[PDB]
Amino acid sequence: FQSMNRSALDFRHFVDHLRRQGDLVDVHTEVDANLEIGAITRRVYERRAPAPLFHNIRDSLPGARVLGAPAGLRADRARAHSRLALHFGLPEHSGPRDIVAMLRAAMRAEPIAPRRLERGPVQENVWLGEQVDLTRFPVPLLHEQDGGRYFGTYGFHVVQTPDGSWDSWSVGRLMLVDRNTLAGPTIPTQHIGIIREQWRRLGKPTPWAMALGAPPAALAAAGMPLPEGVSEAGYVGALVGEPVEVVRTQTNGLWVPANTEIVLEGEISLDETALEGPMGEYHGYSFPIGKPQPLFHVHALSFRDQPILPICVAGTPPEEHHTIWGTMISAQLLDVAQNAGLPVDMVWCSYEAATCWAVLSIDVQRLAALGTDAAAFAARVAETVFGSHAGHLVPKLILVGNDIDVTEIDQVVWALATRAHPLHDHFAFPQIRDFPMVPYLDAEDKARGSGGRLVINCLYPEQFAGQMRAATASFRHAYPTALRRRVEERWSDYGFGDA
Amino acid sequence: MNRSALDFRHFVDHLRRQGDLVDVHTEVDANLEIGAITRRVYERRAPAPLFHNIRDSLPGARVLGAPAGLRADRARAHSRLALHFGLPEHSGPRDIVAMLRAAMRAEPIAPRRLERGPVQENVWLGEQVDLTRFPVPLLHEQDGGRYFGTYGFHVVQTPDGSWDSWSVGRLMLVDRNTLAGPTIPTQHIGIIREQWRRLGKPTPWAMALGAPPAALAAAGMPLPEGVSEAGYVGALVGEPVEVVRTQTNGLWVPANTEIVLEGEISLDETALEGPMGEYHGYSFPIGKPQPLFHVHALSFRDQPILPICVAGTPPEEHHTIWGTMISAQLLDVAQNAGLPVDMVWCSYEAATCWAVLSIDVQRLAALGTDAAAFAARVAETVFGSHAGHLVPKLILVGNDIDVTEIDQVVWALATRAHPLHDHFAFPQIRDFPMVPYLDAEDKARGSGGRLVINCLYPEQFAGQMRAATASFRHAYPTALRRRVEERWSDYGFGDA
Ligand SMILES: Cc1cc2nc3c(=O)[nH]c(=O)nc-3n(C[C@H](O)[C@H](O)[C@H](O)COP(=O)(O)O)c2cc1C
Ligand SMILES: Cc1cc2nc3c(=O)[nH]c(=O)nc-3n(C[C@H](O)[C@H](O)[C@H](O)COP(=O)(O)O)c2cc1C
Ligand SMILES: [Mn+2]
Ligand SMILES: [Mn+2]
Ligand code: NA
Ligand code: NA
Repeated sequence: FQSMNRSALDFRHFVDHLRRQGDLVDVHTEVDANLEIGAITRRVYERRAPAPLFHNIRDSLPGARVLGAPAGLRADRARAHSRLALHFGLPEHSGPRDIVAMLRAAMRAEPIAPRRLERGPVQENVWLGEQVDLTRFPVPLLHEQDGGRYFGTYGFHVVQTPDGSWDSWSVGRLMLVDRNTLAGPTIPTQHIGIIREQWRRLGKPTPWAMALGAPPAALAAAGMPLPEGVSEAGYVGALVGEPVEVVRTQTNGLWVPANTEIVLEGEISLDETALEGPMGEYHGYSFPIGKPQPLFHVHALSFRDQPILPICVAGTPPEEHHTIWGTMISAQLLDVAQNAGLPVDMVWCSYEAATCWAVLSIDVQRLAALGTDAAAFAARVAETVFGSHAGHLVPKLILVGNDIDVTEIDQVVWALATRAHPLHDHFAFPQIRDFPMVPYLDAEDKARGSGGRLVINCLYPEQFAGQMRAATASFRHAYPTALRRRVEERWSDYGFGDA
Repeated sequence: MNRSALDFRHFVDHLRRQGDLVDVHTEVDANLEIGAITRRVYERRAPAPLFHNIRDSLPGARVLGAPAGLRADRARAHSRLALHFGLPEHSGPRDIVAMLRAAMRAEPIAPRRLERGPVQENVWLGEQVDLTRFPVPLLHEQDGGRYFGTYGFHVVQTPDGSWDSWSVGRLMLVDRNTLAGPTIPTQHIGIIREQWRRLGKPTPWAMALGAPPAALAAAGMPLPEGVSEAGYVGALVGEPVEVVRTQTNGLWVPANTEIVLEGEISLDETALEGPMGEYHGYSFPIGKPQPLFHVHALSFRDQPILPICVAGTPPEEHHTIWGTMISAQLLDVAQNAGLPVDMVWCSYEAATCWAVLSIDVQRLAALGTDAAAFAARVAETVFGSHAGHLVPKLILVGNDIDVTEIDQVVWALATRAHPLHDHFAFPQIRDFPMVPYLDAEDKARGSGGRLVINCLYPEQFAGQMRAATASFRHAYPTALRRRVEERWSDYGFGDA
């Protein structure tokens, strides 16, 4: 119980804790960062195997390690989310709802500022100027048709508004360009893109750092679409109940977590670019052609002894673009909806849907008082959700009554198949602007910048009057409470035991 | 194992030998308790329960719950279903579909008529008929009555004797020798019975309960009109089904059936039947008048086993049997019509409310068409068939995904269906009347619930694909995939 709480704030301890859970495999065989690491980890995601810690990567800095699947799922269904739950210090049986509830409580708690320290483990090794050689690290080629090797797939950028009011921590990919330059996207609706654009009106480049192997709770928050201007570091402290220990970078004054595995520092160039990508991505596809992206100059880097580089091998679910990102989006969307007065009691970005839809659980004993109907409700939800920072990331919304558990894909499918009426429940919103990464967009959607948004209504019409056409024929809903308890009571005595 | 396909009692014994059967010796109430246990068995994917000690029931009589439920062990999940066809425990949807389709291509093997058989060990005639002596369950709390037949099939015969039809249909208990159940006019029972209404006499009928599992499966299969189920079963298992004559009306039933009911379907007598939890997962509140089935005689084996199906949320036998049979029949219909379809699957999770069509991407381009035209073509062919009429929604997706895996179907629905281009409603095509989302407008018009969801990217109709799949199988060369599989144990995973 103590090991779990230290796991939230210490990546190295997090890894040791995974091993104690039996959720880590120590790979001592020599492995090739050219595709092999990426292949092993992909198979780990899809088999829901323990996270691999790679101890020996060919042609890499001696002692350097790689952690694959830092928040992959486990095969054991009772502990399937334990690796993700451990990012917040939660026990192994924690599930989606437990994680979301804790993420929301931290939103309403006052931030706990980071504790500034003079020294930290991240400073045990410092490479300055000409010592910087990113190619010495075990930088993987993650997919066969990738456009380059990716240094940052599981770290977050650290930048600061010029006025010093807003400390932004955000996860974004960074491709390896040469020994001291990286390149990665800065979509204008993400917070790095906004602050970076705050520096272009000052004639200066953006001072920048990236933390890799950062405190797991800090990494999760960096992958969370918190509202604009909100500092991620204070939300992490509030989430774990104590400040995140930080130190100053070696060359630009930004504060990064003190026990980070690897810290990069430099600046984001104002107009230099390099062809970046393509890369297998969260939607599950590898698109064929890359795009020019801003260059990240690395003036210095520091790392702990025997540094662990965590990676994410993006693709078909479930990987960290779903377990981390989708989870964080779900909790933010729940807060967005409830704050707007919408009758939503849970939101879940089904991992199986590759973070391309969110299922909203509708409190049916609140629906009647709205005096509305499917078409009006869908439009109201669309404006509210899609207009939020978190809701902008997700193109499809499914609305269903809270009689189903929206975290269970089988129940969501049951509701889609049996409740969505083909003529009445398909609400496209072609005027709402799209998130540009949605894989089914066509040339026309990309020219207008909209066309991909959808609300699928699974609320029967009578539910807007507080009624329901039929009861559910299931164990829970087709038998009286006294009989259900008797069956649950005697289950083992009938002869079933644990099955 | 092939014994199991032709012998319900051996099938039960085979399940126990597999470790897939729980013998319940605790006394249980057929009033709701048996249904509640079995419903939980479906949802937990537990072993099939055999109830030996049924309160208030005929001595020696037993009840088999979840005869075709799924198992928690994912490697053997479909073993109980597969054993209906004599297939091994690791058989999956595709193996089952392939075998059901080979059976369509073999010529039928007529049943072998015997004069004696185990089903005749006990005979009740006329006033001996007391259906209430059997462990007739009340399956759901709000059900309209107790159901004797949830896992048996009607046996009727054309007046010409050209067509012996076996069809699964529910039968509610009305009184000690009368039952009532639906005979929807598009089903084959309703067509043959309404051929008898043109004759002056009622429809002679029998129901086999605890029949040979292979016969039960076929009876739950929408084979074309005029096709005799019994001959298809023989072709499926490779040998005739042994059948004997009924004791009182000359209809022929399988010889080792657990329980055989005999009588006739009255022309115009009805009784308020239902409601009952149904395949779509819902219990609607009000019943309907349905034809009365008069039971003049019945026969059963010593210590008879009454199989039951507790309809509701998936997966139960309305999905594992019915859905599977529909999928195989739909694959045949589609391929016979020339559609470029290589697999069809009625996802159990969708409660037999949608069918996923796996599109052979290498044949699509030669059609020179597009999503709208293809969807309309698929709609006409599929919904127009006997099997396709049962399913209101079709999903078309390329065969790069495994359409039997709901996680992959969901990935495709979410990442390939464009909200503006891929939602093809067909409000003019007649509906299957049980579809739960129909409104008053559809039930008065007789149509409005049909839909085709297109998950084929537009470039696929030209034989192209916008992007490769980022997965282990599709993002790495074959040699690396082999090396990772070979050295998996060296890495430290050991069966992970
Ligand atoms: C492993 C992982 C990788 C991610 N990579 C990217 C990325 O490359 N580009 C991007 O725009 N968002 C990416 N995200 C999502 C962002 O981290 C997320 O939207 C976050 O809210 C951004 O922070 P911000 O709200 O301060 O902009 C990733 C998330 C995770 C979990
Ligand atoms: C367990 C089970 C129960 C079924 N119950 C019914 C039913 O009550 N009413 C009905 O119309 N069809 C029911 N069916 C569907 C029929 O068995 C199926 O449509 C079959 O093809 C009918 O035979 P037919 O083609 O000769 O009409 C059931 C199927 C199964 C597997
Ligand atoms: Mn932010
Ligand atoms: Mn038939
Ligand atoms: Na963030
Ligand atoms: Na049939």
